[PDB]
Amino acid sequence: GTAKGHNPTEFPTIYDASSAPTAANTTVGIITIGGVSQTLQDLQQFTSANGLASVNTQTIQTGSSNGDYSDDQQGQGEWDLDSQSIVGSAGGAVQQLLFYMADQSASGNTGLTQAFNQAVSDNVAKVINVSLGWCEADANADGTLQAEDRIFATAAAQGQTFSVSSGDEGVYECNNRGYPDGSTYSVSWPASSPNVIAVGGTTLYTTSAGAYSNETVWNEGLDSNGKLWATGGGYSVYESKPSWQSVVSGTPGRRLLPDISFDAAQGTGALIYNYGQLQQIGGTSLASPIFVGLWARLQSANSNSLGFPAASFYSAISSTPSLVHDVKSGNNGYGGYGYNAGTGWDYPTGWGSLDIAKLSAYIRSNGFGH
Ligand SMILES: [Ca+2]
Ligand SMILES: [Cl-]
Repeated sequence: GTAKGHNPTEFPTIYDASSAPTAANTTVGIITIGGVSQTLQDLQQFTSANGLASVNTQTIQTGSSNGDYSDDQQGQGEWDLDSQSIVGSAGGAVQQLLFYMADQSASGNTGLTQAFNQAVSDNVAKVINVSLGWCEADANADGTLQAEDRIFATAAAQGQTFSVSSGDEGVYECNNRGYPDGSTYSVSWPASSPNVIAVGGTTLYTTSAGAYSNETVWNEGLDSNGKLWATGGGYSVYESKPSWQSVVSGTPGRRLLPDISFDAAQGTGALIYNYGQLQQIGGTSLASPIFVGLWARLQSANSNSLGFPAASFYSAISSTPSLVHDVKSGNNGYGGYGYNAGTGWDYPTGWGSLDIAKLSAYIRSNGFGH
């Protein structure tokens, strides 16, 4: 196995989804901050270059009609990562891609809150990507956490799956977003919500023939500014443990995250068109859209009838280890600190990555979600 970048259209063979239906019958949302005008040009470049049918898109202003929905330039690369990775992982088709755009001039943190709220109120997208996060203690301090958890709770109850990147700062989410802080560990919001699927990050190795080879923890160390780049994982200090996580014994009475993980290392990342230029990009901002595309295709295969799947993942994977690639090697800290991967569920990677063929067979036999 070796480390290299990957076209998004490769993610179905990597994660054993290529024999499954595509997401042609499922609508997918993406939460953005601001507009997506360049992103939509980049998406056209992507589908056209890959010879795929064009994607039906819609953009939704989720705040004031007088709000600021201008493009955030750096943001376009994130919405590019999300949209191209979703469509590739989905098998090259989604029913529609909805961009739920946060108002950049909204008061306090309410821009993003209103974007989550519109996706849930509309209840048109079955699966929604959130490649955004921040220190959960900061979200809690001004009441954002409480307000947004109510929204995600409504989403889960009505059968929508929010997928949220676990973070890119390893265990050091609340230390100025990623500077090593020794033994002080923290987690990201909204990944820490029990009402979303939290998606962590791996280093993906493939064979020369493109077969899955192995995954380790995503941890690419410090950048030139001294910031750690690694998969978020740990437990919430606020959120109680949901019933289904009781199967992970020896953990606190808190929401443990991530649930599952996919490719995140930049060194093994996705090739993404950004302002017209192909770039190799990682993060748990990649891992979450991979999951969203795979999950959307499982929804299509099941007439969009799968409910919020967290409890089903925990019962199925704990009893059926063949459903996942169990990550065993690496850590999500620095300097000897952080959590270590190991057998079964771990704090850097949760259960690991899904084998979609085996998961699809399991669902055909047993159903999924609640
Ligand atoms: Ca593991
Ligand atoms: Cl429960």
